[PDB]
Amino acid sequence: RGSTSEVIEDEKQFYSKAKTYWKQIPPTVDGMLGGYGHISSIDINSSRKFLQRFLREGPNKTGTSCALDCGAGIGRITKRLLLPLFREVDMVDITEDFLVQAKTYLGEEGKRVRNYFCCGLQDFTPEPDSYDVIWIQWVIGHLTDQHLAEFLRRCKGSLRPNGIIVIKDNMAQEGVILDDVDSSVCRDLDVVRRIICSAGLSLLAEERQENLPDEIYHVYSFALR
Amino acid sequence: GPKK
Repeated sequence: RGSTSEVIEDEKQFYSKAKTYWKQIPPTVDGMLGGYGHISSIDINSSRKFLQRFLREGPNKTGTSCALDCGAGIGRITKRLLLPLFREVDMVDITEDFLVQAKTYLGEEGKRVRNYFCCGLQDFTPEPDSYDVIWIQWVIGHLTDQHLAEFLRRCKGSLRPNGIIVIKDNMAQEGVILDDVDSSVCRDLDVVRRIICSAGLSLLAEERQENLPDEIYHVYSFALR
Repeated sequence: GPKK
């Protein structure tokens, strides 16, 4: 199957099951990564290099005023990727326990987190003309094909001039695969690009994550606006 | 996050 439509047979339960799952996950980095905390630094290093291209090299360079971290969890990415590069950061996540723990986890630099939005991305509207970078990592699998497209379109309206959206997530080898543990889907490259491009966003960059463990799904980063 |  090549669409959520076919592999997701109950959309209501697709969302409620995932909400239930994350509600009882420990608010820790090992929880944010399903036992793969040992690749967090490898992940962040590649994300930093991927993003520095847009922040440094002009002439339409991306600003450093504010970033949005979507599906931020306890702030693993906000802490080590976004806060060092952006003056202020907003976080949005559906799990209250993760936003509460993020206050402690982020430490003193967490004071530059402006808003802790508690909302599913399918119901969330980022404020217009607010963000230089919108970072969406390991959460697009929790949205249906349609909701993802519509969320990306709402993100487009919240970008400042020269801003970009970044998606970083697992890719399936073929088709759309449902994970019955956490109630998420994994889509192949063709499906993701189609959802992006057919939603009215331009693909600016695309990069496969190297040096990952052999046993895990491939991971891709996309830059779009 | 990452999956097998």
